[PDB]
Amino acid sequence: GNSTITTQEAANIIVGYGEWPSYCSDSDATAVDKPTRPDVSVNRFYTLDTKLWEKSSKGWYWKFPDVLTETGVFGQNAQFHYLYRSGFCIHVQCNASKFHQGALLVAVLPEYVIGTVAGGTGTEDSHPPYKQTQPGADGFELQHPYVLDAGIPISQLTVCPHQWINLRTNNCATIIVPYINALPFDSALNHCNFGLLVVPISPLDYDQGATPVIPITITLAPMCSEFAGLR
Amino acid sequence: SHSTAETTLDSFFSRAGLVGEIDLPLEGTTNPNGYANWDIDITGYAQMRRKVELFTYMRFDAEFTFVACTPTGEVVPQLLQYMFVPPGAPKPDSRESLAWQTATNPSVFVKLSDPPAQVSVPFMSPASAYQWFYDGYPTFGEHKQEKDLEYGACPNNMMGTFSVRTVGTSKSKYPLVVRIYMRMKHVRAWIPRPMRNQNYLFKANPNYAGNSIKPTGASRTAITTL
Amino acid sequence: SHSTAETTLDSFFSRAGLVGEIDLPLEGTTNPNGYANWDIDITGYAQMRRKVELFTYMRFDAEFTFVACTPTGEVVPQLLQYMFVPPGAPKPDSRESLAWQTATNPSVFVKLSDPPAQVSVPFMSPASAYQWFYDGYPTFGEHKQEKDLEYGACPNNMMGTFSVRTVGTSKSKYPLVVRIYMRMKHVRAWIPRPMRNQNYLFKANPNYAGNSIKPTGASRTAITTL
Amino acid sequence: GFPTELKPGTNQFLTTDDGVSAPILPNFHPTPCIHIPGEVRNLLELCQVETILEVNNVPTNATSLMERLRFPVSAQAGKGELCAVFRADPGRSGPWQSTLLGQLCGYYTQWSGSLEVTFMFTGSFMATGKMLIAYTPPGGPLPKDRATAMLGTHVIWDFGLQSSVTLVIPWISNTHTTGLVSIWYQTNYVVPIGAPNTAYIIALAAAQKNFTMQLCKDASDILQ
Amino acid sequence: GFPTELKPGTNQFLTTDDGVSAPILPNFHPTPCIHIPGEVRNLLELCQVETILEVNNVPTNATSLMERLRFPVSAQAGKGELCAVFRADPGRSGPWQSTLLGQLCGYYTQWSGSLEVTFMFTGSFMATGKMLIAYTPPGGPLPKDRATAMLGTHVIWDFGLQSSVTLVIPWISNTHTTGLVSIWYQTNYVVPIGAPNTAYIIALAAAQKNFTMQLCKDASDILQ
Amino acid sequence: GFPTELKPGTNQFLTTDDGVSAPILPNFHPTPCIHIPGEVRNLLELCQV
Repeated sequence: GNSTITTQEAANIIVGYGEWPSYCSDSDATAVDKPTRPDVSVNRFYTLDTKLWEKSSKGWYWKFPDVLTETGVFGQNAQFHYLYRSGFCIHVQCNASKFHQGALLVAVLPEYVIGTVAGGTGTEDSHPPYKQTQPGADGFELQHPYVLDAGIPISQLTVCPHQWINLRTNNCATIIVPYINALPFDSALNHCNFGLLVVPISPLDYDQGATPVIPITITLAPMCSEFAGLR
Repeated sequence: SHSTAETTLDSFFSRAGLVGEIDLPLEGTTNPNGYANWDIDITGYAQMRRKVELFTYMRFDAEFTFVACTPTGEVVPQLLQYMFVPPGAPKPDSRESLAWQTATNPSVFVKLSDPPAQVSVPFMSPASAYQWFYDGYPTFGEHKQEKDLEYGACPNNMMGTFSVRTVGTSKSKYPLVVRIYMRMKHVRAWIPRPMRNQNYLFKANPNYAGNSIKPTGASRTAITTL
Repeated sequence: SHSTAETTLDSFFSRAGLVGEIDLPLEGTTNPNGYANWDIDITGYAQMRRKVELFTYMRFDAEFTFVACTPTGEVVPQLLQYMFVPPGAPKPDSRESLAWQTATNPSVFVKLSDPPAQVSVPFMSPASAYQWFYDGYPTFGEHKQEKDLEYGACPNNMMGTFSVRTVGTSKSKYPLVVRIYMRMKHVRAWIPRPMRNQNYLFKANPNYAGNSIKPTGASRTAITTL
Repeated sequence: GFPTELKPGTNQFLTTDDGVSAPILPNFHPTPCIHIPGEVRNLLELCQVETILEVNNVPTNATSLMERLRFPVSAQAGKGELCAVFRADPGRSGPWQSTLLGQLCGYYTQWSGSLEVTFMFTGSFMATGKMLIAYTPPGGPLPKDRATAMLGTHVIWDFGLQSSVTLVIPWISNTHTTGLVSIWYQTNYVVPIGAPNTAYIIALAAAQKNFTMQLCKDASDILQ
Repeated sequence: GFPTELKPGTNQFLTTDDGVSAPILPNFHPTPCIHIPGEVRNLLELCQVETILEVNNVPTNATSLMERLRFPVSAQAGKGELCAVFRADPGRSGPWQSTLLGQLCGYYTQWSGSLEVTFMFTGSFMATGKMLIAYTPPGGPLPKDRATAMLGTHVIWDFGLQSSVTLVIPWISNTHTTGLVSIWYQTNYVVPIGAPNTAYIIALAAAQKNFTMQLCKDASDILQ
Repeated sequence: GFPTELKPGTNQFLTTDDGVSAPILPNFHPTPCIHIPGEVRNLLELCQV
């Protein structure tokens, strides 16, 4: 932690599936060459940026590991390498006044295959563009929310790892995610192992105050990174 | 106390359902050549896609049973051939193709008078588990405009193909139809997902009619009424 | 770790293949008399010869299965007879020959309505193992003219002959076709050889089209190109 | 050379017989199963996870279908006004249909167990006020008024201390009425200057471990 | 007098069922198995023996198909010139198709393991010169130049001490880009008077004991 | 109530199958075997004379 800004650690932490991120044992790891374990330098706290939550906003989502593929050392240690393995430590920070109100659903969905509109009747055998499916650092904004833009009801999303952020109680979500995939090692650029999901369920509101836009800061840092093929 | 056996995955999945109907007429456009190649999918039995998509990763064996008859349900003295084409192996192009004789493709020879052929198909993926969802691209390169139809398709969940014959050489003397039934065995599932809530539009792609969005469940006139 | 079971010989050879097609029509020149003699070879199933010539010396039992039907795939109430004529034993010359009754050669009586006949044949060579290569001559003498055709032929690899009948006395009432299927069992191989790279020209003779020589594999335009 | 008699039922093929069958590929050893997190072994694990309960039902807003997840509770109310009311049977339509529980039940016929619904108040930190949650068991109608809801099983919920209260529903079987959860205004909805006069409540519901489903059935969703 | 029920699958004959069957000749006792040298019991024993790797491909000259077994390395080169390059997948066409491994793999569908490629220099005793062999794993093209070949796993091969160098390929799977072995001129090809300006290298390949093949398939060679 | 599957080769009758068969005359006890000189047990005994 290069700048641990104490938020006084609490039981907001949520182990993925009761499974703490761990280096793949080489008995588990189908490989005989020495796997690159890249110290602390890449374990630094990457803070994407801040998104402005406003009452018309519907939600945002990121794609791991597509979020960091072009952002610093980790990105460089992924694009260069051929096989990749890691977990993550998601710290979604939402700092707002005590007079504001709203409720966010920070959630993690493995294999977030996005479905987009095929036509108001279904006119197209279409498929979502490189931007939408891999928005990366800036992130992408949901268009249809009740359906998770994938024919999937958000009403049951909480079956996935999730942490609530009620503005009257808490300002911080903390999800740690272990590597979850059929293969032990996959590509970094092509298979977005999972997607970060943060959707305002109970909408923001206010009598006209002095601030109409609540910030959402996302800090995150890899847990048990692991790389294989070189260039 | 009670019993929690009936809420298990095997209790939830292990039933042979109709997954394939193959028409083998003597005249018509549906199947002129006299053979059919049936790519295996756990659809067909339509209500399986929603069930099976409750989870992200799954694992199972498969037991296929072949009930054959005429459209009248008559059993007739015909000697059929069901040939299983494993992944990677070449599928038959025509009735006289050498694929029928390539004995790397198991093939079952049953008479229609005989009871339904039964046979089991093991787990086929190179991966540790099938994926019903592959959030990304299966190739290892490229970035251009229409690479999109490839998006979300994992070929490794290919279990193979069943090919049905008459057999040759001359065409049948009977109108035939074979029913394909699939049952799951030894099921292990993993990452659970919220269940499909909108009408399906395609296969291997969860797109949806954007303008015709139905709510997940039924609705009522007011919050304080029953 | 993984599994090395499918790279075993039994895993590599033990699959029943098509080795013989015998047409028994009521009209034609193909088989007029009404009986057929099928000399056993591990050929027929073409893709076997390259496999089996991976080794010099081999040893196995063989399980033969007989699928019989009409060209229409119709099963008809015919009682055919499959008779096994061991090496050295005299083969049938005509349908009424006493060979069909000489019960020193085993014979199978099946109805076509009955499921395919099955039976196993043990290792038949006088030698301790089969040879696919006999760099020399089997007789003990002579050197003149065309003894040349005899070079490279091992008589000891004779497993016998299968003869199919109707049965007699009168000719069949149905057009018949019998399919013979062969599977190896208890396989032991020995001296390993480089695998065939040229098209076969004959049986029991590894000659090759000398002017039409193919390279072992595909090629590219240059050494430094992809 | 072994006397057998074929019993009635030979040659039959029924869709649910669990027997063995010839294997297409002996000698074929499938790719081994590596460990993957979050393996489920029984559906009851899912019926036990809290999920969003669409108590508010308004389809007209295809534009705004997200409204179905939330209560409106505002200062424009008054004591004892009925905020919301829903049934305590999941297999039936329809507020429970939004739940993972309700739709799992859609794949089953009979069930029995106890359920619990966790309510979360999502208003500002400064808003306070007491609300009465009352459960009314199968048989016997909705309470006449808040006072008559008191006598039955209930919970006095305040925003002062508890932003999130959770209600245990004692028992629900499916021997076929429903039971009845009702949310009431115990007090006014109190708010200071500059604070919203309107807030929203999210209901999360689930079954606990004594829940069992009993007979398998199949649902309604199109393919192609 | 023994209750049996025929279950579906009776009377069927599938080409790969491993069952027993009546023996045509009981009482017949085969010629006994005497000992014969070099019995193999598994094909993996063969995939582990080094075989000649046809890297050089020129079929049109059917007269001179023998040239396909050898590298050309001559004084007409220069620093950093690319000598040769081939792919690191044996099951695929085609330089590996010359190997016993590559064509055994042709009888199979999926496989996984590590490979090793042994290079042997067949030049004069007096010839010297350094050569750079570089492996470039799947994804990412062959390096633009020798400097960019260094950064990846590579081997500086000299003719001074080692006439025979061997490269280990860490891992190659068959999840159906390939990987890439590239041979470079680290230095010029040094030779005194009366020595050939041109020499040849033979590439021999094989798999090590961690190699496994997985699914049986059949190939392409006609008969008659 | 005992799952059996008929394998290929049923109903076939091959002239040298070494099996058993129902006995036409159970209860019939054959005339006993008295000792008789010069019993052969193998034809090789003859190849030796």
